[PDB]
Amino acid sequence: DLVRNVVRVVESYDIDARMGAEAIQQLLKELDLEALEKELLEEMKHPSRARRAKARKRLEVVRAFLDSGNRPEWMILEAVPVLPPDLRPMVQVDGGRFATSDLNDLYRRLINRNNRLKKLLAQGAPEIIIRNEKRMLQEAVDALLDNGRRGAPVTNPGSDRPLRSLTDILSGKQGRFRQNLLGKRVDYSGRSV
Amino acid sequence: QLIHKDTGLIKEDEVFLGHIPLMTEDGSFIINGADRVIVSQIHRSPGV
Amino acid sequence: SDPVRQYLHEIGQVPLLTLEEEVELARKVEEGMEAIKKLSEITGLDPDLIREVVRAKILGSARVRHIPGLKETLDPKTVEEIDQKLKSLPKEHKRYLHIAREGEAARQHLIEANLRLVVSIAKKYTGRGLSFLDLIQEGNQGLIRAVEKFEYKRRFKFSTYATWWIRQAINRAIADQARTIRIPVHMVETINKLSRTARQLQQELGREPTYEEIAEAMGPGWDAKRVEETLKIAQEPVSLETPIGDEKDSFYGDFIPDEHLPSPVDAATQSLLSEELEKALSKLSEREAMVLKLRKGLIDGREHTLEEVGAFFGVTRERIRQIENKALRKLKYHESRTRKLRDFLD
Amino acid sequence: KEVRKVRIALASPEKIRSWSYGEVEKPETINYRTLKPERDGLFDERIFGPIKDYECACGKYKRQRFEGKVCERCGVEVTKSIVRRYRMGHIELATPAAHIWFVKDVPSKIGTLLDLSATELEQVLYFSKYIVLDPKGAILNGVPVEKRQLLTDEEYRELRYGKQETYPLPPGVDALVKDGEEVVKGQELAPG
Amino acid sequence: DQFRVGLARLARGVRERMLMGSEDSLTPAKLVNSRPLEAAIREFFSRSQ
Amino acid sequence: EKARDVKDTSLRVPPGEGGIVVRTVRLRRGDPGVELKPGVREVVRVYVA
Amino acid sequence: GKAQFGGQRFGEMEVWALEAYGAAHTLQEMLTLKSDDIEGRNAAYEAIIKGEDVPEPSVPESFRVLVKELQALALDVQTLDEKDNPVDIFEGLASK
RNA sequence: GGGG
DNA sequence: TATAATGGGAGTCTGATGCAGG
DNA sequence: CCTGCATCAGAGCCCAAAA
Ligand SMILES: Nc1nc2c(ncn2[C@@H]2O[C@H](COP(=O)(O)OP(=O)(O)OP(=O)(O)O)[C@@H](O)[C@H]2O)c(=O)[nH]1
Ligand SMILES: [Zn+2]
Repeated sequence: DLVRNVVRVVESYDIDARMGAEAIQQLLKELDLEALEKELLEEMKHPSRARRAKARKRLEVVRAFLDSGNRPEWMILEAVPVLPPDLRPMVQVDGGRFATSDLNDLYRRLINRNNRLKKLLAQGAPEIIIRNEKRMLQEAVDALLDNGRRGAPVTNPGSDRPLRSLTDILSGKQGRFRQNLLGKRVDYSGRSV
Repeated sequence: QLIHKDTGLIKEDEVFLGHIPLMTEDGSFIINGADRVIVSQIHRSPGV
Repeated sequence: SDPVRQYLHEIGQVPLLTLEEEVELARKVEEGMEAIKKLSEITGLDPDLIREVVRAKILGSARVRHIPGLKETLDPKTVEEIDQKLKSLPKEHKRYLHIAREGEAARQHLIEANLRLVVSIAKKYTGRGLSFLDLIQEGNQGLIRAVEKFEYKRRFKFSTYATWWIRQAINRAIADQARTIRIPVHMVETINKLSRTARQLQQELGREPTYEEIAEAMGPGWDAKRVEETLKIAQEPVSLETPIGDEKDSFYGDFIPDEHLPSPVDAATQSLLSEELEKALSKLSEREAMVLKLRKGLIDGREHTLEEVGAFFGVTRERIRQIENKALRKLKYHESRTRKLRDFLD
Repeated sequence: KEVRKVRIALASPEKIRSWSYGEVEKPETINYRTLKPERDGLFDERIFGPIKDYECACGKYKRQRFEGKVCERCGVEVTKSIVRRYRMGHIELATPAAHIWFVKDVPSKIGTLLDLSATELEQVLYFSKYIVLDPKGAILNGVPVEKRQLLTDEEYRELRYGKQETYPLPPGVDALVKDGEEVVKGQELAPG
Repeated sequence: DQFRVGLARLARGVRERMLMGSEDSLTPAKLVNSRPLEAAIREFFSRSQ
Repeated sequence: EKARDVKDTSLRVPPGEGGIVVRTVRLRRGDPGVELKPGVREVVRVYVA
Repeated sequence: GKAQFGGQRFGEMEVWALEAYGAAHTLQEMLTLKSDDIEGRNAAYEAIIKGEDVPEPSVPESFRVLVKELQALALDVQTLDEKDNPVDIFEGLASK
């Protein structure tokens, strides 16, 4: 206070508390999987049946990562992959019109929000604004990977049709497996009455 | 007719809302050159 | 669980400013900017670098990153080094450090207290191709611009100035991000003009206008041809996944052939063409085939015209044009017998 | 060699970057006039490969005698255009994001490892509640804050920024206390 | 039913235009944009099931 | 023979179809009463019985 | 479809028919040379018009699409040999 | 909506 | 770039499994 | 401990499929 000539100290702590996948990536990094196996094995020696049951389910995930060599923090994305363009084409149809894959609109949403987030950070926006931007980014990643899974399905404007995400492409009757992989259209074939 | 709830002003005009498709004599429609039919829909009647 | 509802609850946790409170925060931000300018002179630093260093300590350790334009990676080492030079100043110089810090603090509060204004402007701009929250975030971007440019001395309330910058930001956002094929902001303005114009024209005429009727209404420079070309440019692409039919089991992309990759017939043809072409330049002579083959290239495309041809064929320079003709001439005679190459003309 | 096996495993952010041929920096797709791809956008040839077989973008190097050259002017590799089906790009996120399969596929894989319920993992991931990495001796409502505790926003502000309140004084009424004065809860500041 | 939807959408345009641009120099012809109504009717006939 | 500037895109007859040409309608841009979708110079229709 | 000059759909149940008969090379033709195996189908046509027998098929292109789509989901799909070494089904085109 |  | 403007609008039936509750 | 109770992921093939 340069007017009152006093240094105020407002009671509060240097506490580290976070939100979002950034917080979680740290807690996943701060896992020593060897130790948690040890802990869960000691707990596996215990009555009430329920204690042994839950330590098993947990121990199966721990053991899964241990045998495989996968780090738990990989379940959190830093770099998001981009599928090659010929697999999400922008093609000129007969009429000179353009027809394009839904993945392009889902990627565009993601890229905009990421760019806006980079800009809001450099300009030192308040925590309320950076928080809103960060959660929208999660929702944009969520729609890209499995749309409709959590929350409202992302739609093109003025259409009720949910956009077709990576998960929808892989799975279902129309999915990659049951349409183009276990069966195909073929050459040297014909049909008649 | 436009009325101003604040003032008293009244301006009135006939505005163009676009076109509405007409039904032919036999009960069909012409939509972009192709003849079309609107099928009736059965459903639960409102009420209690 | 509802992202809009959640955000509405968070803004409602910052109380709105009193006329006094509004003027107080605005005042502190301006004085702080002046303080940073002065701190630059005294210290021999960069006003922006100082500002990011001052700003870093107010928000805390949470946000530390390289800032585009700053000369230093803005990591804890550099902000401690530079902050220690600022706190090593004499009392009369060091007073400006305290001013800058308090300027940044008030800026944060000023921004946060005006967030509800952005919502009330953005809600009116829905339906133009950006989601409500996308409009809020772009609207918030303008509000940040407005806080930095506000001059409190003019005695205007903050809401008046902010609204211009917020409206400006949303409208730029809609013009930049709404289209799969991005369009220059000025060109989008022209397209929207044609829309309004035609919409008036249709309201007086009771029917759709021609290209010519719109070209007249648009004034000089416009003919019917230019109105059409503009509309062609304004066409938005359509989804490959658009359903065809009431059964949910048909996509538009499935009716689209792949025109890029050669078909089996064509690929077969290209192999067969190369095989007849080499098996044809050798049935005259390999060497007169060697001179001609260099002048075009099988898988390379080596056609110049006169210079480059100076080097290794085997002869000097005008001569290669002549053996090009006898190679081409013997080929021409040799062609009438082995007329198998006629059919490759399609 | 012959394919005898197929393994599937998690991809590190390093490995995701090990695949990538470039970062897609812009939501742009293709240029509205030329119809060619926008530089650094989703279709950029500098990242994913040439549109035409053995031919670069600007057309300095147009045939297969060069395979592997990267044009100095426009930056595009000379190879088969088929590679636009194969080569991956990437987007570098400013803040990390959770992969929804490992969150919302029940019972959550992330949730089970960290001993976090379904409700809790939602609240941290979607910015409804804090989770504490280092209390630094904080204490709230008489009990010490322990690591991995969930705090609401109000709870966090009291810990992080301190607790305060502002009381309006009816216009013209003068306060019963002086500036700087220590005050107990319940003490009377003004007539109302 | 589709007509009623299209009419209500046009009303959104009316109420929003009765706030922006001067609370006086507006007639009914400038206040009404018929695009929502035309699309709803065209939407029903060209694409309803 | 110079490689021509244009290629043959002619409309033909699908496998298994065909008949007698009973009518032709040709619609260009710049003819009374007709304006096609943007970019389209002319539309030709052939009715085969 | 007939209007596109399409091929017939040989679906899940049709594959089962070929499987129960144990006709593996007939089935493999349906899955590769007669559909999306690009190197194979180009090569197979060239063989029939030259009087040679059709070549043994190569990797079907719709599997490569499947691999890349799982990579877009941040999953590492690796084809391995008997020695547990990676096998490259893109023939060097996607690696730097 | 239509064929087996 | 300057009257002031400060919290949104909207839609069946089956069986299996992992969860807060008398 | 056990039981209501929700949230989720399933629901036949091929052809026209008239956009
Ligand atoms: N799975 C399936 N089969 C169909 C469908 N529509 C027609 N069919 C065929 O229709 C056939 C019916 O044959 P029917 O004429 O009724 O044979 P049936 O038992 O001899 O009866 P009758 O001729 O009257 O004596 C079956 O063989 C089916 O395969 C369909 O939608 N799905
Ligand atoms: Zn080049």
